[PDB]
Amino acid sequence: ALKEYQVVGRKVPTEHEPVPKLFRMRLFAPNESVAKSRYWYFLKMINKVKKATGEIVAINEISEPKPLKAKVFGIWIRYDSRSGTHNMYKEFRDTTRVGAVEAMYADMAARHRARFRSIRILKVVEVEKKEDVRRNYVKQLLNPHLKFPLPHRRTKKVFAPHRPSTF
Amino acid sequence: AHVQKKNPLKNKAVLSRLNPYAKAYKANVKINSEKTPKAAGEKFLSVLHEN
Amino acid sequence: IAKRAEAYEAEYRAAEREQIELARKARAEGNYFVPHEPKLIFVVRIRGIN
Amino acid sequence: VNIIKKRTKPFKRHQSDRFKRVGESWRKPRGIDSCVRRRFRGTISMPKIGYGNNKKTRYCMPNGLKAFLVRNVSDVELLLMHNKTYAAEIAGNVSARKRVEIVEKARALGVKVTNAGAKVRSQ
Amino acid sequence: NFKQAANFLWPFKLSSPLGGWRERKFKHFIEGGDAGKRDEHINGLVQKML
Amino acid sequence: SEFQKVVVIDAKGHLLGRLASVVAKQLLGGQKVVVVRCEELNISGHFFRNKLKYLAYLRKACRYNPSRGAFHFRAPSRIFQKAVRGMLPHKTARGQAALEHLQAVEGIPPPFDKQKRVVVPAALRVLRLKPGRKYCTVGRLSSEVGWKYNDIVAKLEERRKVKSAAFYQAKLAKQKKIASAKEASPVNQKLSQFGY
Amino acid sequence: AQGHRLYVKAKHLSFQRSKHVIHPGTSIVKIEGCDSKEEAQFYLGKRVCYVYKSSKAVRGSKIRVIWGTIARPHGNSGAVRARFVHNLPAKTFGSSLRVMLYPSNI
Amino acid sequence: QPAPPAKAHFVSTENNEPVTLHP
RNA sequence: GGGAACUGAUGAAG
RNA sequence: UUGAGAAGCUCAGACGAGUAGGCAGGCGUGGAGGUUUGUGACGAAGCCUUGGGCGUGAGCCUGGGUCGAACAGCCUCUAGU
RNA sequence: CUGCCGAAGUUUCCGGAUAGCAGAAACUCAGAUCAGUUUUAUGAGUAUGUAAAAUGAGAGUUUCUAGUGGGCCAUUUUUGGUAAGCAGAACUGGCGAUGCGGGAUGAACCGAACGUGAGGUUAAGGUGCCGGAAUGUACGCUC
RNA sequence: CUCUAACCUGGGUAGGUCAGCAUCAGUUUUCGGGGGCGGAAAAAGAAUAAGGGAAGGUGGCUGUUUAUAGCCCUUGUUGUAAUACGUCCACUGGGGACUGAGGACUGCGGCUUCGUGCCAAGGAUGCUGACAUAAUGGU
Repeated sequence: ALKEYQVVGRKVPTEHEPVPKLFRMRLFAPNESVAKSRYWYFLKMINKVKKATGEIVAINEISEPKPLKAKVFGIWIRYDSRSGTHNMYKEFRDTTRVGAVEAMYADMAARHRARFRSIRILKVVEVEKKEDVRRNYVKQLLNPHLKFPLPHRRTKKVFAPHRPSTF
Repeated sequence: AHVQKKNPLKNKAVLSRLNPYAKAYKANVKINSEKTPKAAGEKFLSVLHEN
Repeated sequence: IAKRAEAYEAEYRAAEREQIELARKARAEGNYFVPHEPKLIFVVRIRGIN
Repeated sequence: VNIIKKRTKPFKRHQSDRFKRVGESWRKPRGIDSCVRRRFRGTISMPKIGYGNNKKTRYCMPNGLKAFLVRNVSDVELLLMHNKTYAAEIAGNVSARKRVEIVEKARALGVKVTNAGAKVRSQ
Repeated sequence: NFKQAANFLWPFKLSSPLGGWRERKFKHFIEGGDAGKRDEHINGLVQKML
Repeated sequence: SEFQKVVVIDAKGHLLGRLASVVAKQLLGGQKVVVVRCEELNISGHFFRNKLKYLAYLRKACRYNPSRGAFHFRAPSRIFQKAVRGMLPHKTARGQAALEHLQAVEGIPPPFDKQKRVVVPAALRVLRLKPGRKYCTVGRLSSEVGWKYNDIVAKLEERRKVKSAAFYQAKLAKQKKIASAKEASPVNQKLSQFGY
Repeated sequence: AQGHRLYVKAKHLSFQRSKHVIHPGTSIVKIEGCDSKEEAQFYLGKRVCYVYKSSKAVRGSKIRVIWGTIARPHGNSGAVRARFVHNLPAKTFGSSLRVMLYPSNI
Repeated sequence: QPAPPAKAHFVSTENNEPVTLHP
């Protein structure tokens, strides 16, 4: 599973710097020991505050306020390739930001075989307007007159007596 | 002496031999009631639901 | 021994009660709160002698 | 205490089943080329001190009484105070007359003679 | 006296964790597996061996 | 949930490598399996898919007394019997005793026409295969490699169906009498409250 | 013969084993109708047997029997792990057992 | 003798509001 | 244009 | 409470592959002194055994058959062990 | 026959040595006497060595005495190199003395170091059959 | 007189092996039950008052704003909410499995009932059943 964590932190204050700045991140992590490890990863590449200098101040979970409402998420990904160069924008349709990034990882694990550390997610925004959705298939599950038969049907205990209906 | 290693978690006699407090624990004290108040600041909820 | 135990048992709560309290203040205030750090650690081996 | 054995199959010197010159009494192999010495799995086992039996139920017959060679009529007399922990095994070369008098006296001492029936047909 | 008390107890010889470890054991805990710091999750590891 | 002393598995619509694995365990389980209509088994992949996978197996013979090489059997029954021969430890005493519990025949002989024909719901083609896929039929395949008995069995099986169809209407007309007699027994409708 | 059969039909499956090391002191038993390792907690403890028919007749009959009980569930498919007073012969793979319903707790 | 590690403390944010970054 | 038990003749037995 | 072969008895922990090598305790064979008020023509030693018993083991004790004059346990000495 | 301890396989000079590793006694000290270790401090141009904190553990002295100066690989620098390999110097380990689960069988790979057994739980690796264990659950791929 | 003792007369009474079942102790595994304590004092949600907005536009007339469907957003309220998740109970019902080493009392303890004694407390006892032209055990 996944659990989105709000993380903020700073460095140790010195006499030269009495008040360090505070930096907020909204990232995803299956537990909290990897959040406060990924947090020092992003902040080291951007703010150059090393792990031997900074400290962690607050970790909290962000449960989705409306998990019962369908939504569509536009997903900004910086992907670290074998050449280490990919900015990616991808849309997913589901209910929860926790659930989207799981599907984001899964698709990204198939077509582009991305690992854990090979991905640094950049920004996640609940895209709302229908004219901004830039994908054909996501658009088609959003027309009022949608319909389809069931796919992947299959309706122990081997040796069935009669033929399955499969209808 | 001490032929068997008795377990003071699963034996309820050696536990009282080692710990003379098992006659008063009250592990579950009702320190709250219906009147629990919400303590969620506005500026914390603003920095929570930011982005 | 129980007189020492009663002191200890109520103290474990009285330090667990305050980190319930001292976070209920800051989170309702907008303040932040680093905790009393781990000072004990417990190390369990994972690999053999080979 | 119920008697127990850590092993029941004796040890049998390696390849003492194939060759008739090599006897079945155990002899530890001496070559480091050996499969057995390095203790490869599948080969036969070895006598070690692990298979030592209980220090109280040792030397005991499956009944519980240890053995004792009585080779004359005053060797069963010592077993007068030890009739519930010793069985008077008669020695093999004792004549078939001196044997029939140990039995008639060991029976008075309540001592189990293990092979009292040899050479003794009763009428 | 924590030094004078940690030298009293023997090393805690534990069993293998009922339910197993994770999948592949000897990589760092923050990529799955279990090695290095576990923080509060060393709790739920001792509730398996013990 | 079957421990019959003998089971008959009608094989039309099944897959080869999945039925041969279901059967191979039930042979070692102690049952007595008969696989009828082995000729109408299916294999994933199009017609030429296994065709060169078996025309390759024909190119494989010994190079000493070539009447001692591999015996490439052409019957649809022995195609599947081969499939249950590598799945079993057929070099032990428990393999070659299991193989004589399996009787794999084509068509339906009369000793198994008049018995129940169970199917396996874990090996079927309409389940395990994506719709609109390429699949080949073994009995339609092995005919093109030498099994010269296609036109007879397709003729023979057609006669059995219409006879079995005639058997069915008499059986169907039988329970229509008891359909009336079931509700005609008045005790059914007021004492159906035991679920029945 | 339908006014009988106070047991449950089973089949001795195999010894306990790894790939190369087999452990004939504990068996594997597949009970009929037990298709989950949570539905096997009902047959834990029952006294199973293995009845067969020898040629030479002793004590006015020919049928002999090896008793034993059931100790553990085994896997995710409703098999169990039994234990017999005499270890079952290895030539009884795929035979039939009886799982007698006693000691019954239901 | 070792220099001890750090106990707890508040840190106010009235003059230092936590900014949100992106990787 | 290049590469490098085998076949006979009897034979018991479900 | 007797469990003093103080070379005995008893309590508790840890440990256990092993090459060259080092150390220790034992098993068995032929003769010698001492000992068993030692075994033996009612069958000694040997030998054979789909018999039983002990020891981790080298080995020992024994039932049955065979056989026909000698032989063993214990403490030491000795080696053509 | 069984049990206990148990190496080096490289030097340093000149086959002989010394040291080392393993050992036996005597005799030291319960201490800061140590430690294939980590801190903090001083310097030194993240690394370098030096001293007194953490952490563990009882350390030390000689005397007299066997075996041992083979190598096979794996580790990273590395200069000389080129069609292409490679050649060589140094570090670290394994194996030599080591059986066991996997890796289909294999010494150089993954786990793990061993008295005799019972019961549990795991590593590596696996759960369609051979083969003990999900034809499990989820999502995307492929003709 | 005491004692032992043959006979006649009477009553009660194994060790050997193998099966059970019970209350236990140790190790262990698998189902649950109850309640505290935590997070946005979980987020939801429901019910009920405001305001806002619109649609994948409903009734109405392609276009519109709850009507003859409703939807979303903000706040109030039912709230002094439930659940879930993470924990904790020296909280509790069961089910299976292997083990029974040791051998008067010494001790730590708890219940008592004030004499004590009892107890799941320094390692198992008890209640029965099969068997000697034998059930197990071997080779």
